[PDB]
Amino acid sequence: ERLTLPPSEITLL
Amino acid sequence: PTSTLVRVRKSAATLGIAIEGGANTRQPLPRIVTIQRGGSAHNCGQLKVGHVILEVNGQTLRGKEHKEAARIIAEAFKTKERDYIDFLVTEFNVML
Repeated sequence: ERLTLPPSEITLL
Repeated sequence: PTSTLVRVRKSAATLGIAIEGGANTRQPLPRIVTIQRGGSAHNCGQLKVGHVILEVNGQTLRGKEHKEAARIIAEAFKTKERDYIDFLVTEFNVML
């Protein structure tokens, strides 16, 4: 699950 | 313990994690949101979705913006200096 909200970034590594 | 040192040996061509968080967000330290099956992270069997990354090869991620922390991890995977990455992680939530 995400703890940050949609505007905040996700980076695939 | 509050934190656990997890060594992720580069056993596959990919690392296979997705992270959220950083100093510029309400999740001050990077947090793992996805672990792809077949990547080096899933292969080690010790990393989990929800793990908060305190350190990468002894370097603190506190104060680093999301993209800076992601770049630290990407460079730790690409470097030829060593064939693993040491992640200091916690299963506890970190909100400050």
